[PDB]
Amino acid sequence: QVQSGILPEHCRAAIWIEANVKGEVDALRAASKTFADKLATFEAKFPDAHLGAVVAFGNNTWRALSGGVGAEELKDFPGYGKGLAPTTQFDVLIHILSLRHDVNFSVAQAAMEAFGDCIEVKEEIHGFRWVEERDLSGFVDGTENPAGEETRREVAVIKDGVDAGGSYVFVQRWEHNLKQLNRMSVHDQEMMIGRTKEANEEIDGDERPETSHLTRVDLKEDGKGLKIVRQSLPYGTASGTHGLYFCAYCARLHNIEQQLLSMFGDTDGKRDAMLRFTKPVTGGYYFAPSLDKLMA
Amino acid sequence: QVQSGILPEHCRAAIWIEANVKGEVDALRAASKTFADKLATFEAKFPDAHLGAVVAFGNNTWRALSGGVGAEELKDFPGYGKGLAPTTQFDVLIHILSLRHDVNFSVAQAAMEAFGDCIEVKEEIHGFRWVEERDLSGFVDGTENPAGEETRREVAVIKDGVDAGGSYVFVQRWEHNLKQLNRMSVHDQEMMIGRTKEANEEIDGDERPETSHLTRVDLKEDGKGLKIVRQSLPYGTASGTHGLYFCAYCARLHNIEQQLLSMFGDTDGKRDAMLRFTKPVTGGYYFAPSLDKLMA
Ligand code: HEM
Ligand code: HEM
Repeated sequence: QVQSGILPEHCRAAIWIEANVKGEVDALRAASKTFADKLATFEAKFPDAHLGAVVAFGNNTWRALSGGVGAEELKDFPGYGKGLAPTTQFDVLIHILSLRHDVNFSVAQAAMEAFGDCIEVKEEIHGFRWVEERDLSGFVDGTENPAGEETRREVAVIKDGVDAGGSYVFVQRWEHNLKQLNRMSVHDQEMMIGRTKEANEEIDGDERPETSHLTRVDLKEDGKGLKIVRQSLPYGTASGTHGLYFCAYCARLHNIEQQLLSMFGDTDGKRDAMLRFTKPVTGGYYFAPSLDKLMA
Repeated sequence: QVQSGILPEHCRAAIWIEANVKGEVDALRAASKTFADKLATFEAKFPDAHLGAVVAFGNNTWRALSGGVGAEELKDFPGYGKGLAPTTQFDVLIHILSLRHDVNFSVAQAAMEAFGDCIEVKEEIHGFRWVEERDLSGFVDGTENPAGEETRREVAVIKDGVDAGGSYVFVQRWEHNLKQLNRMSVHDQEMMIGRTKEANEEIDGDERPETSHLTRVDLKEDGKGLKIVRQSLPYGTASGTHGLYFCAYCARLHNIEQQLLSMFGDTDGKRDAMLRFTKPVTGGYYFAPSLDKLMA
């Protein structure tokens, strides 16, 4: 039911392909089935790679494909924080993840043979897990991510309805200014995130500024926290552009919206303290149908 | 003696940084020691990663540093064929390789901290071994590469003299047109390379055109083969620029030159059949000193 790329944990490398439709939207129908078929035999060929992939679609493109059944919450990625979080909403998102760069590249090439004549690629980002699974800033990223199979399922996978087995996807590429980050003392960095750096222990939410990243994103509704499955990975070049490619899956887009509203100032006027050294430069929302509904 | 990045076999990832000198050349001296020191501590923290690196210098840059003793064959890359092989000779080449992307990136960031104020990066290329050690063309790459330690020393590391422990380096980034390649039938591609594609069997030098790649580069002097130690890896993006980052070390730049003369029409009038689908777009010669003469 669920596409294979949502639930796996601890991937070491990933490819994200963002693209707009080229020509008639209807060509995505056969391209998606061809890629899913190739994807399947790839996964049985390389079991030790823990390969997964998900194909997701933007609002206008999915409405034409659905159509326009389900995916109520899906909409074009708006702004947040008055341009602080820009919008670069595209039509198709392909996320490939596994333990191996070489397998990911064969799958991304298979995707490009399937979708080549009906998409125009806008960015292809190669993520990699860094040493000790730390963000390039030096902080461990992903500790409080849900785990494992059953919990991640209830957070990310739609349980019933037309969109059962589906999921909502948010992708946002950040560009780190590590020079600006290494201005701050390690203590100042820890107040910015909410956890100590080398030790990755959560700082109490009263000895920690309200602008801290954890205070921004640790949100509760009806006494229950709004959870997401994060598949983010560092990306880029040492001498050039680098940062975090943020990727989140959730059964409801609402959880992701609430955290963006908090982080970028549209909830209580306060902004995430990480904006002192890094900035998002892309942003889009996508609905990932079930592997079944992908008509493959 | 020898720098750690020349001899190791079976690396899974590599980073190449080509750059020009930014400011005065003398700043390279303390930078090279600072990086090579950090290099050794990285090798100690990751002893199982087969980590190595080499810092090499262009003609003018090395002549100043040398200066100008040794590196008799060192010179600016010409290059070849009235633009058939372009030349982009820079001053500094940093090559990092190991079994791990995450380790290589940390080493690359350490190099940018040591060299960041005396170099201007022109390109940073991230190489990865592809499935079955094949080139993105689908042909296995590396088969007749010298192996292992003893033979690779004989080929790549200078034995006697003031340059003992050093090596000559050629880097050349190619861009594959895989649409134009998958034009051709398998038999056509095999006649282009000189080896069978699936089984990687060498086709006999009698059943293959003189323009075949193997015929171009399998050369002999005094009845003895002109060997090189290649460290080339695929690079790039599925939907955009991709191909082979070519990289070779040799005790004599003369072995690399003759193969270049042959491939690009200066020896037979004939040129390498691989130009039917791939093209070089960068090119530089560098001299990698011994680790000790690197003042480090
Ligand atoms: C440059 C961009 C970002 C960086 C460097 C970053 C870094 C971090 C770090 C270091 C942690 C603590 C380790 C962990 O538990 O995962 C964390 C946690 C978290 N992040 Fe991010 N983050 C970024 C963007 C975002 C965005 C845009 C969102 C949401 C839209 C988000 C959602 C979360 C959540 C929900 C947690 C877990 C909070 C908890 O329940 O403890 N992050 N992030
Ligand atoms: C896009 C460019 C290139 C591609 C795709 C490519 C690919 C290959 C392949 C598939 C082989 C046969 C497998 C092997 O034994 O390694 C090979 C062999 C070889 N290549 Fe390349 N190559 C390229 C450029 C070059 C260049 C520029 C040089 C020299 C400057 C070179 C030197 C060699 C040598 C010396 C061999 C060993 C041949 C033998 O002794 O049997 N290659 N290459």
